[PDB]
Amino acid sequence: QQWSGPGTTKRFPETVLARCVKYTEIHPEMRHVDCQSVWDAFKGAFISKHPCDITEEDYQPLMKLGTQTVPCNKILLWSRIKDLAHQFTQVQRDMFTLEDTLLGYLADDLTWCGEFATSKINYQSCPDWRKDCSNNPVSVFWKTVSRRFAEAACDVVHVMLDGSRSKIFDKDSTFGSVEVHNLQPEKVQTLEAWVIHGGREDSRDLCQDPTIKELESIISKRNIQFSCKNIYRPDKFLQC
Amino acid sequence: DIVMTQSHLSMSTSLGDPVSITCKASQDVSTVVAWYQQKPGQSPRRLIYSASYRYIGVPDRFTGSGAGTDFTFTISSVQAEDLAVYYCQQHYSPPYTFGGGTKLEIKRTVAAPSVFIFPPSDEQLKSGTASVVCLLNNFYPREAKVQWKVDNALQSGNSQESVTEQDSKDSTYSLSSTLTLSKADYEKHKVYACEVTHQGLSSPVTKSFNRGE
Amino acid sequence: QVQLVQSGAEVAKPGTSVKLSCKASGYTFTDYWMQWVKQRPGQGLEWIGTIYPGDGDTGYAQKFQGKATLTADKSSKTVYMHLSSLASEDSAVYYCARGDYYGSNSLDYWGQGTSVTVSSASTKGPSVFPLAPSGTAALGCLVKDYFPEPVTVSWNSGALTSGVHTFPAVLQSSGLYSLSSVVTVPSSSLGTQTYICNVNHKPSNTKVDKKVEPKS
Repeated sequence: QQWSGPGTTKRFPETVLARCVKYTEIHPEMRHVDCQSVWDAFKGAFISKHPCDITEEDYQPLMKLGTQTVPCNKILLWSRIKDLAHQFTQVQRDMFTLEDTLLGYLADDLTWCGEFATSKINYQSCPDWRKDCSNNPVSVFWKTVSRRFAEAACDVVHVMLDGSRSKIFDKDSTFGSVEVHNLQPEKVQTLEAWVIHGGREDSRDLCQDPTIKELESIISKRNIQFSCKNIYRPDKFLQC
Repeated sequence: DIVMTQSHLSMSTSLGDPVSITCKASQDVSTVVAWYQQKPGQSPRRLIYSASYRYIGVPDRFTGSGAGTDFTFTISSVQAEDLAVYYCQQHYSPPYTFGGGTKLEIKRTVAAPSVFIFPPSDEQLKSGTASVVCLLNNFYPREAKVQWKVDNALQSGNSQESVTEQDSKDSTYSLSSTLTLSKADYEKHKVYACEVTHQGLSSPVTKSFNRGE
Repeated sequence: QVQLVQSGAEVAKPGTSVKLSCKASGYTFTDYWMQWVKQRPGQGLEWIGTIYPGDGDTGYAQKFQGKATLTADKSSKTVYMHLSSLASEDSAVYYCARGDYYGSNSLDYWGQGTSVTVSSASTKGPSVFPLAPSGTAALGCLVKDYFPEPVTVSWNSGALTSGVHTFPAVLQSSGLYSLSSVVTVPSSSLGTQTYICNVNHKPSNTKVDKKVEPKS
């Protein structure tokens, strides 16, 4: 009944609907999208459901909506470095993170859950993915939507990683547990990691970190090449 | 349903020349139009989608353009492997309707057909039927008129035509026109003639025979 | 490697039903719309309808509503298309194709197609008749009244191919098919060259070799 994580974002229904309306306004090729149907499918995935019993099947009525064009070679994957990834695509408008697609744009920076017996949106608390349960509305949404975006990637797949982290590449992150395993070797030639020196000055070649060599090994067994670049100065990287 | 109209059913081109195929939508389909190529006995293949996008590895000689209700597909330099049927499609709103297709064929010098007529065999007549075959061999262009005449009278509704695909080596076509009759209907007339009209012929060519000789 | 593998050719009597299958591999089956397309012999493509296997939602063009029913089996990663109350106009090749979610539902991968023939006709091997030659001569074989398609024809067990034209089959008013295969040869060669057309009709296990001679 009570959960360890923050509750549903305030005015979540209006936010999801406005975002859909705004996204289909900016992208005229998407004006065929019924935003009422989008909100109804999103709402239907988690309302009246126990927020630790959520499955990929619950999101399929939403997953089918929002078809759009994202060139396979213009995908940008990221892990634990959300701000820099989104600033990059705001500059290089041809490239997309998942949160630049309709489904990702709807849910970016939001939290949501319901209660089993009632039609109420639980605004008090929502399950913490590490403390309460992994099969919660927010975690299941991202894991389900991400897999298809990773399956789409081709040629050189770029991933931005946070080099200031204890684990630059985390095997148990959405990228590490979902996206990496859905990259298709028949279509993907190389996975290129961009290790961001976000925080403190670190003159080290972070492309030699054990977690990077671990990522190289996982991607190698799936018959894909690996490339790594250090982004020593991220603030100057955006201007370049 | 949105209607997609490709106004040219066929286009003649030369290797290395550019070609453009147009498509018109009956309602606004924004920029959400695809182009598919299909060869005989094969499934269609997507070349362009969302009006101008081209998947990695699809040759850059294929381009698409357009928005709203008018779309164009262009091959900048026709290659031998590009002779096929091209279909536009709108993938904006279901049903995701297709245009009627445009066949792209190769131009060559005019070649009059060689015309041959074959009476029914005695083996066929013993079985109860009679087929009279008129063959137009190795001609160009594909357009040809074949008229059957029996005991002076022009025939209609009792013949069927079949045409080969353009020959990859000499760029010609061949065609059969078969007059199909019961043995009783065949045996009530004497003169069987096939009259052929074609660009390569100054006047129609008639090939005929008298039944039984 | 994405692949869509369709079930084999079908032959059906009028008023009956048929269920066609499309097995998907190499991608997450539930996450993409599967669409179906009809192509009547010698005609263009026609969009039939679609299913989203993740939730089973479907939609059909008006022409096919009440004719086509799509279902999906998530365990076997197979989409099925059921066609009811079959008529001659339903004879066609039916393709399944995947909608590219990040390609605005354009059709990126296609199955190889399933031929459906609807007819009151029963399996029958062809009768093969010579088209006798009478400085270029033409000769051939008329391959008549067979069902269903296809028939294959070679000349001299495949040794003769130069100047050979095998025409596409024509559907007869009987529901049977017919075609001719012809060859142009030097007229001076007729007394010293043997010409045999080899016809194979796998559906009836009929194989015929016909020697084509000048008529006496």
